[PDB]
Amino acid sequence: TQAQLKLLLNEKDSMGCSPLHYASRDGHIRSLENLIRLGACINLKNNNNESPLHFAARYGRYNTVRQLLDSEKGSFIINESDGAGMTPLHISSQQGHTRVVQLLLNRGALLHRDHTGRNPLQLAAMSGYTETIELLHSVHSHLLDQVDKDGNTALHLATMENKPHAISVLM
Amino acid sequence: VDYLEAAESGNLDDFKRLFMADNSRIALKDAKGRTAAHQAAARNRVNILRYIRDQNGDFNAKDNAGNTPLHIAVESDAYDALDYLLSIPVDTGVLNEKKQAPVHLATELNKVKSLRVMGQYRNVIDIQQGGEHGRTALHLAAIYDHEECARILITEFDACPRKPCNNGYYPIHEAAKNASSKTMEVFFQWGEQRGCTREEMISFYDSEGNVPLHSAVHGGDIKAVELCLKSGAKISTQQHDLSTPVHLACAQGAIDIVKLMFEMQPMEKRLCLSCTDVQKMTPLHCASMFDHPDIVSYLVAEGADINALDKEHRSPLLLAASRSGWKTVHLLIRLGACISVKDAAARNVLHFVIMNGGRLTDFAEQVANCQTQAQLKLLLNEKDSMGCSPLHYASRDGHIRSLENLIRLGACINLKNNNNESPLHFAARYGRYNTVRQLLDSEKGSFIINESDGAG
Amino acid sequence: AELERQRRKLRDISRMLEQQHHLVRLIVQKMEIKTEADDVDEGISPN
Amino acid sequence: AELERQRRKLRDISRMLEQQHHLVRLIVQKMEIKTEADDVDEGISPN
Repeated sequence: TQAQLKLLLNEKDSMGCSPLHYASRDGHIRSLENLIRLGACINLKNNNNESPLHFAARYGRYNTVRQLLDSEKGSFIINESDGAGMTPLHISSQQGHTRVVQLLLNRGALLHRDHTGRNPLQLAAMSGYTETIELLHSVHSHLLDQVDKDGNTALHLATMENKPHAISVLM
Repeated sequence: VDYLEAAESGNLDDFKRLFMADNSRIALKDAKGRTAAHQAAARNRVNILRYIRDQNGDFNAKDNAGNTPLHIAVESDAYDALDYLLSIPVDTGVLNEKKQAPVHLATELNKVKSLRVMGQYRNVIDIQQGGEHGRTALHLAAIYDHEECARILITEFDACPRKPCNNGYYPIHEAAKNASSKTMEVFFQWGEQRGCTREEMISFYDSEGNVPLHSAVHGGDIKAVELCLKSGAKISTQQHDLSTPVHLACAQGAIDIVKLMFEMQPMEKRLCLSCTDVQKMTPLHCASMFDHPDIVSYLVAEGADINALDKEHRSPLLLAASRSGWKTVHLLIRLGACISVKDAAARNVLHFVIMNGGRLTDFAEQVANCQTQAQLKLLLNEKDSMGCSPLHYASRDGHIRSLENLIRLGACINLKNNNNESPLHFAARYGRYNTVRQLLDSEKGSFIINESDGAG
Repeated sequence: AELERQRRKLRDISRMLEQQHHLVRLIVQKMEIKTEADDVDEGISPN
Repeated sequence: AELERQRRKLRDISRMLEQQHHLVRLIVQKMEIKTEADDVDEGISPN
């Protein structure tokens, strides 16, 4: 049946998730390699325009991120937006996964704003993750005090939703 | 319900009598599973829609996603029915649930001939019409790499990419980020013939200042870069972060792109390559910060500035050692590193080796083989701002293994900081047991077992 | 009066569990050198 | 009413962890004599 019945590797469900989205969302390091080996599409996007790397960075799947990037088309997807404008450096730092944002920086994830105007340190300061603020400030020190489209800094955003541990660090 | 299977199948003069019976069933423009009489043009029923036009039916459907009568035809294959629908002055500006005009379906779905049907009319429709995020109909031909749908729009509908979206991007930016190597070709060649030229597209500004050569290395495609260099883009144009494209490459490790743009513009290697941005980092700093030991071989061979300082006063050797890239600090030493530099807290490179867990035996083995060792082991006894020599940093942080190597290489044991504290005063204070035990049974261990400090 | 049931959790983890770390470090002593543990020293970190 | 959540910490450390000390003492029985453990006796210390 295999003549050409491997189009069900790239076949979306109701929510748009192809079976490579289900691998990255739930860990499954072993079966992730087999989908890539059989030629599943890497940068295939669901109805919210999210690649599986946006799933892998969001749930903190470390080894899933690392073996998506060193395949082919890994340089194309290291800094790619979604529907909201966020790269996987925005998504991983928003959730506070420190080992993933450490991994994406060492492989040259570039920096740019999302559609709201925020850099990766605005988002990590909105949530209370004061481990990811101190990492990003040591690498890129200029993005502490630049503003989004509303003029807010990183200190306004951590004050608008009551994170007192991330104010004593930003000051 | 009678005209549902009638207008879809019969569609000529008996469906129109059945639709006269369907209007006699309840009324005309009655609801259905999809919409009111939307199934006519879905099956290319020209005469049934002509009888619907004769009875003056609705020309605006709301089929649970607001897919109108023109949008329901182009979503299917209804090439001939739209020619009557566009002869009628129907409204061509209604947006769906996904915020799409009927122009934004014929490009996003690569409906080639359905654009040509819309091209003969060309004055009842609008091409600069805001879609999803304000993406016009030429943004979506640049994202998905539909080179023929972009070929039709620019020479027939008479468009030029001067309409930014609601985030600042122009269609040359969206085609360059997404590695649309084919779609970029028709802007630079077939867009010249309208009034939006090569030298004018190449100088578009993003919401951050990104010239589309900056956006050619966000996408990491080597072919989309050389299209921007054939059209005359300089590699010196800086961002709002004052970064050049030679900063953005070399931070990715794209060795194939940094040498490509040095071949096509050999003039700029003086103006760039000494082009400190915000945070004052030369393009050699950016390649040693992220542990890329093959670009820093190339940049010095092209005449770099091997030990140029920056903000916070760090040489590229110190910058590559604070990040614990240990493959690129062995390379810089064997290439003329000038190991005497000290940053803003007077920490030299041996401070950063010990506080980052680096291996120190093979580090000193490099300086011995590079013949600097003649007498450049005075940086073993070299205090920082707080007076702490690198043997203080070993005892304060544990590091039993690297403590032996400093003693074996002849660091001074009883060397005191500004509060007159030997490293044994550090080792006893933080409870480091094995650090105390192997300071005492060395030489000068009987001299330091009972020695005071500033407080006594 | 639940404060005496705040020490029954640390009566066991400081006599069994703290010894449990020593039993397994006795095992890996005899097979292969571990790198994370036996390269730092005992005591309290400054930060 | 949190006193029932003062026994859920000792329901596990007295059935798994207290057994966990026995499993590893079963392992080191078969390789090499440990000196700290099997030279004192069971029971309660006087001090």
